[PDB]
Amino acid sequence: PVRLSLAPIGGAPFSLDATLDTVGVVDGDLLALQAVPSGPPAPRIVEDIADAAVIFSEARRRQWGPTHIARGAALALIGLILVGTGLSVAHRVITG
Amino acid sequence: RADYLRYLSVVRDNVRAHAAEQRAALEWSHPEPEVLATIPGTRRQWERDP
Amino acid sequence: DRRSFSSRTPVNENPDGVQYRRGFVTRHQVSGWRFVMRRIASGVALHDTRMLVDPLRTQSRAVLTGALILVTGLVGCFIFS
Amino acid sequence: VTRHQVSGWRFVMRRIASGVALHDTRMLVDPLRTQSRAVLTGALILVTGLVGCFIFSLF
Repeated sequence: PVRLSLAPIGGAPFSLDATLDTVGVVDGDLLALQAVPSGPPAPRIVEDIADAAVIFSEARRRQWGPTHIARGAALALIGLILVGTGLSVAHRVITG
Repeated sequence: RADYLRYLSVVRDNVRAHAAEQRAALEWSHPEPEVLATIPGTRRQWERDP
Repeated sequence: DRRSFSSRTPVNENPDGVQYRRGFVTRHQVSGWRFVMRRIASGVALHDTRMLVDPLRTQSRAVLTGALILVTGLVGCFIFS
Repeated sequence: VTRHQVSGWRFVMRRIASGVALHDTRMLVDPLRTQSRAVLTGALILVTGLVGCFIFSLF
């Protein structure tokens, strides 16, 4: 149960009162059939300040997970090679 | 204390569910005064009975 | 009396009813594990598990007491110097 | 101010802390507290052996 309207691709829906002239349609543009924008997002409300920390913090993608470790190892390695090389050459150019 | 609050927290997230029901119902049968344009044509227009 | 509140836990029936993933051994869990492994380990040496008197843990705590009195005397004569 | 009034306070201002670092308010077991008393007691062992050695020169 929703309401629809017209909008140019890349812009916001057009008002239901304006005309296709005063809203600036050129003869041959490609309009899309999107919905009337929105309503309120209906804000939640939690009174216990304790759970006000666990609830409003999930929206982060925080989980440690066995993929923050994948990026972990490789990033450690590329550092090891680089300073592994530079040490020896510094052991090679300033001394011999 | 850690045993009560931990009990109210499971009841505060249980009584907050009931609300999202009424607000689902009351909104199901009184949409904003623009949705009612698409009500007449469709198959649910004069649904209400006495 | 003092009107105590016995620990309770209902359901959730919503969105925040399966999001926690917090692994933390509580005191009860470590007690339960100790007890289970001392009722199995007393089921393959005593061949009965009514658990009325456990002598295995008695032996182990005896050797532990030996160790502790050892270290106590060690330092109590380390203070001697 | 009774103790119940203060025994309460330090408990809520710990339930908050567990809130923002552990992301669960069950408070069944809290390492943060251990983190506190551990580093705390290593101060006491100092202050006592401090006293026990100051008195050691008092023979």
